[PDB]
Amino acid sequence: SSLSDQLAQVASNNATVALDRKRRQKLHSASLIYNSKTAATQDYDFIFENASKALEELSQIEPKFAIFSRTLFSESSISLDRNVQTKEEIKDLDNAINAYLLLASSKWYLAPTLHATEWLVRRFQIHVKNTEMLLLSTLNYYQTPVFKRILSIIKLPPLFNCLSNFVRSEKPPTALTMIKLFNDMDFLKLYTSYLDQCIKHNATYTNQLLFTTCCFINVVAFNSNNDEKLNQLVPILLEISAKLLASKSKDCQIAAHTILVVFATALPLKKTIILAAMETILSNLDAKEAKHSALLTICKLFQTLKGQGNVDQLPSKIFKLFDSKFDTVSILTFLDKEDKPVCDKFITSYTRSIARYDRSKLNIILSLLKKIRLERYEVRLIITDLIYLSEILEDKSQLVELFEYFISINEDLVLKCLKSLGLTGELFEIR
Amino acid sequence: RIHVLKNIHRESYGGVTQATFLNGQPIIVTSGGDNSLKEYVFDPSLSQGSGDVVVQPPRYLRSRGGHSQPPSYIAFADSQSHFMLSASKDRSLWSFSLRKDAQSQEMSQRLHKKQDGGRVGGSTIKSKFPEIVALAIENARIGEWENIITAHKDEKFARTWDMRNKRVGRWTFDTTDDGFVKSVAMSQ
Amino acid sequence: VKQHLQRETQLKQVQQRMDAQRELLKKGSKKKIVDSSGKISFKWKKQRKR
Amino acid sequence: SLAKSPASTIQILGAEKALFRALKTKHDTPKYGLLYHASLVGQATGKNKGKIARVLAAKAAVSLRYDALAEDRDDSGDIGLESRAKVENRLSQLEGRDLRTT
Amino acid sequence: DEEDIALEFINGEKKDKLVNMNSFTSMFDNIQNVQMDTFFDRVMKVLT
Amino acid sequence: DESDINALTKILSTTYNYKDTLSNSKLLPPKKLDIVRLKDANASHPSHSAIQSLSFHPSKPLLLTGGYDKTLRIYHIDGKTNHLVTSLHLVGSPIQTCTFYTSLSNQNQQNIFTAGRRRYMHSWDLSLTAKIEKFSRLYGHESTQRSFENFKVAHLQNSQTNSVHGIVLLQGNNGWINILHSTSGLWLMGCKIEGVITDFCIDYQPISRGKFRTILIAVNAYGEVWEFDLNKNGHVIRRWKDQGGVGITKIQVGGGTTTTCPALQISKIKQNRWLAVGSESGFVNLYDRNNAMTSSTPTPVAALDQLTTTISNLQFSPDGQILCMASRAVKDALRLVHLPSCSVFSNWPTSGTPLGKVTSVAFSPSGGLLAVGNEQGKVRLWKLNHY
Amino acid sequence: NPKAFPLADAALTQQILDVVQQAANLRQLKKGANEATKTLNRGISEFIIMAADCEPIEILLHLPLLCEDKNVPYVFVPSRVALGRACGVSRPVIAASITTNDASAIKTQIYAVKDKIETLL
Amino acid sequence: GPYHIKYAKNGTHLLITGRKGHVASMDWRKGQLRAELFLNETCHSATYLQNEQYFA
Repeated sequence: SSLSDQLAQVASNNATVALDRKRRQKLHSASLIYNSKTAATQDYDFIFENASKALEELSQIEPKFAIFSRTLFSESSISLDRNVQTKEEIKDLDNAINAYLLLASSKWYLAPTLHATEWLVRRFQIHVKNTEMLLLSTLNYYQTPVFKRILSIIKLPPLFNCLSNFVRSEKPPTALTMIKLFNDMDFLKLYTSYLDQCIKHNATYTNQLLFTTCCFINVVAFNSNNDEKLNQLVPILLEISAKLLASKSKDCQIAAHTILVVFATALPLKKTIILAAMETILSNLDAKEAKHSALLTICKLFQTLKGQGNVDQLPSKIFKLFDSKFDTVSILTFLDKEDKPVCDKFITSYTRSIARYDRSKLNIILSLLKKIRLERYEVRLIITDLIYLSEILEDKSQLVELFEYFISINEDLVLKCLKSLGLTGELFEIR
Repeated sequence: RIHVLKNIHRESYGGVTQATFLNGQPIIVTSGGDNSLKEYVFDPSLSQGSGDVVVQPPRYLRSRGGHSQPPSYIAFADSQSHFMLSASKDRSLWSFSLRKDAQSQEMSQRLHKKQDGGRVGGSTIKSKFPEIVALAIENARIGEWENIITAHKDEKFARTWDMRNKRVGRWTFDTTDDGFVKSVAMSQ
Repeated sequence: VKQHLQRETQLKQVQQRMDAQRELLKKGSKKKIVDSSGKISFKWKKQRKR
Repeated sequence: SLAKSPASTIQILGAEKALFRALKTKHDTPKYGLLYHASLVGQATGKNKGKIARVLAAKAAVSLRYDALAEDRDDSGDIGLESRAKVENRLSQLEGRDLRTT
Repeated sequence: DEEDIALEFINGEKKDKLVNMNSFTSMFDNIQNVQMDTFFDRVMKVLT
Repeated sequence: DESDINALTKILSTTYNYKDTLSNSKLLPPKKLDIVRLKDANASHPSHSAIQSLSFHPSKPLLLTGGYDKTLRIYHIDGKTNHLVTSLHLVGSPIQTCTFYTSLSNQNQQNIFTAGRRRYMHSWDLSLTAKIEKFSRLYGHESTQRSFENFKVAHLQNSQTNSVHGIVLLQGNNGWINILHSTSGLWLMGCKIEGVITDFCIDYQPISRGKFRTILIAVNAYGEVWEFDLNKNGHVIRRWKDQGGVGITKIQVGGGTTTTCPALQISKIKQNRWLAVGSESGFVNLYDRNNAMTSSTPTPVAALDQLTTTISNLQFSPDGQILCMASRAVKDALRLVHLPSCSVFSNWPTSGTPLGKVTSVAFSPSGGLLAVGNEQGKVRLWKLNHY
Repeated sequence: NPKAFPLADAALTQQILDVVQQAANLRQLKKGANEATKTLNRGISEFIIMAADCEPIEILLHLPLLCEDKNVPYVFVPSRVALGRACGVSRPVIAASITTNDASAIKTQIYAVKDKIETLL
Repeated sequence: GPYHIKYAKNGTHLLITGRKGHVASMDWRKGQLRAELFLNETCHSATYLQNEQYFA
């Protein structure tokens, strides 16, 4: 490499040190409130005292900023210089800055957080040192002047490369620019680690979940025509779906439901992946809107399932788990809705799992398959395992009235399954 | 799981037979039974704050190789006994150096453009030419135009190559009688 | 009024020829159809617009 | 008399002197007219305010001749409201594009 | 009759909506302060 | 740190592929085909004209090509070496439609019916000299049938015996379809539609064990469709109208037994699911006859618009999952539209497919295999790897 | 729709759309309601075809009002989709004006269809 | 070649000379070089004069 390249590397290392007055002015005029001519003449005491006022306002709004008043906004930090302590003190205060940023990511619509993080911008130089976490935290606010301001004063990371024509510009970045930003794979790994820290420290708020889910399903939509990009993309977004389903927020759970339903209708996933996805869906299902989205998600994920094995009995563990999260009244009511969801293959798998695993609730399967209409292969498999139920256990009135329903519609088909296995006079002598 | 390098070596010759990290280094040397020894390197991470979670996939670095199948034809490229052309049953034409084994290089099969401007046929999934029956090199006009003329197994035209560029040429000479090429020569 | 009529019909004819030329240079496949006299016309291929 | 006029006329309806000087010498005609002060054209910015002056005049011709020529009209804003939704999502889809390369 | 069973299995398949490049581009306009379940049914309306 | 709701994470950490593998699919994936190119079928023996019609055998690996050079050629097709079985040159009789007929009673006849712009139609009886007969008598109906070009061959049941016989169906001048016996040539019945008859197709529907019913589906140029029950006297049972569509060139059914996917055994006759009406602008309406037999102004499930000039072929694959639109007007105008999803495959044909000016197309009944004949005289051959 | 006066039957609408297709091939029609009204203003329209299929029909029934001032024939056909197919574009077409010409190849067909139109007025 | 090193008398600027020809005066602690000149004859040594503004 060349000498100017190696010197650009040492400039990028020494970016924040003010080595004379002109660099100090150019480096201290980068404010988030004031313009450059006021910001260059301000002091540390002035910006600290009104940032401490704004942190008291932000702390009486949300009381988790008081420990930042203890450490990051204390009065020892007026004289704390960033690039004079070692790497271990640097990583201490940079996870302090990361904690503040992913706590105050939600508060970015109210001016105390602007005047408070003004002091992180001007004392700790987080627009050029801790800049990836700053962009990732305020990414939701991209139509707003506060994201315009941080783009004007930011030094843009190499992963955020497509925002480089919207820095120091008067127009906001557009939604197609946001999808082009999210369309990378390394950016997707970065954003999923950011969400992992959000989910861990319990700071996921609904505007973030909406923006994140919108950009994720637009990434899947953009890559919907190349299977190798979809296959690069599956263990990233299904991993973040698992980590959103493994939390307590109903909003982040149905965000994961949205990601799972778009991804399963974008490409045909494996049967075992779909079953483990419904196990992870049911294993933390506690809300009601989450239950609504969870039933619709499990129905569509079973609908988008092809081949030999789409409508087996779902196994005993996952069927009794689905029973413990959704009883009979819930399933029957949801099928009785006039909007008519498409629940064909899932309801077939459900009734076959009832016939292999319950053997008491057969009047309810008569009522629900009276409600919704199925296909020929669905009802053929249903009456074949009802035939096997008749041959294993003694045939009472619930199985008899089920066969009366399967005689009252499509009696030629039940004749075809009895002639494929058994006989009609022998079956009438059975029951 | 960081990444998978698929088909890094041939399964038919053993798969990846020994892979080892040079220690302290982000470079890993693999070797397979297909007469090939490669190195792969990990570039530093592209995120300037996270790093440990955004792991850039391993890319290819230097490698040495030879024929994976026994060679089917042999010629000397020049009068100095420096390079020798060598074609194998694994459908590759190598140019091996008798002086320094780093100079050994596979002659490339990336075709030129058609002379009129029409489309060239062939499969989209590019495979190597049928294995070489004969060849004839005469480097009197070398670098000027096509220099090697070669004849492949059970196909009715003879390709040309350029030894200077180490690549295929623009011409495939037909036989014009629906017969396979049994011999080639070229004048001096 | 009669010379207003002559001016209007001459302007109609020259705008009609101008419009035929403009219509001709847009796009699509077409052929030059020649009649008995030599009054040429351009017949366009039966192909709808994508 | 406004309803039986084409949508291009409703586009250029205010700018008659600029229009007819730019036709009687062979120049470029205006694109806004009296319809420049609509709020949607206010929301647009660039050459696409000429573009949505055109689509706004088209939908305004639709709604205007519905209003003048209907008999079972209900004074409830339904056709104007669906036309406005069409113009708003069209304005969205041509403010979403950007001539920069990202 | 396994060919007849296979034909009725491929016959009982219903028309679905596929994801395009631009089936979800018009959601950023109304992800503003709506609830996430309203986002879920707005997505499900696109998918169905 | 650690030694050895997590179900999804575990299944992702074990799997490496994430899609359905090979044969646990059983129905086609949309938007990306899987179609290899084989040797061009008539490459062994070249054609001296544009290949006007093209049909596979119902059972044997045979492909019959034929065109305006008044010869018809049969090719044993395979992957590598599509050779020529036999070849018959009818002098003074250019052929336009040629069809393998194979009866349902004994499945041992193997006739070839062929016809062009003539007042006769030849019928070669396959015997591996060659015994061909000529049909040239409309039994009193010669004024309404001046050219035997557009015929189709179908099966018909007597409906008092369970005796089937083949019918040929000739499209005549006024609105007429003249149906006549495929062995004796006797005029059985005729069905007249009101307008300019442009095309027609044959649907079958089973009734009981060993009884089916034949329906002729004939389209006006304007877009109105008649369905005639013809296992009884040729009487109309349904008359509906195509939604949109003004210059109508070609109707086809599919998803069951068409005349191009024929049933070898009478119990294997199926009801067709799909019906595509393809037009002069390139618009192809697609109707789903599992619900669009009742409405009498039925709406299409989709109107395809991808190729912009006149639809001259549209054929359904035997499973009834692909429709093939094709136009003989411009070069490379062929699309394979997946269905039920009604979405065109976007990866084939590409800009480098040597389709030519597609003037005929045919689907194999068993192999999953397209033959596409162009105006240069070349049948190109492709294999769909789903089958 | 009730307020779409003269509506054509099947035979007349088939020959109307046939002359629309050959005028579209000869580049002699203006497709769309605004272009139809422009030809009505300029007096270079032979006859107007409209579609009795638009869900507000009042976006149409204003060019009748200046057809009956310039005594130019106008007619309704039942399908905007089929009118768009006949005009040879990919969109539905609500109205179409066949423009005037005196050297036109299809002048006799235009005159025959417009006489069949003005019989039912 | 081997680089003769020289610093300014306050440590702000660095002046390197290659043995072959490569003389570079630079602000080594920012990333600012202000002279990179390749004088293709064999240079031996250099020094600043009273500033980074002149060097011999």
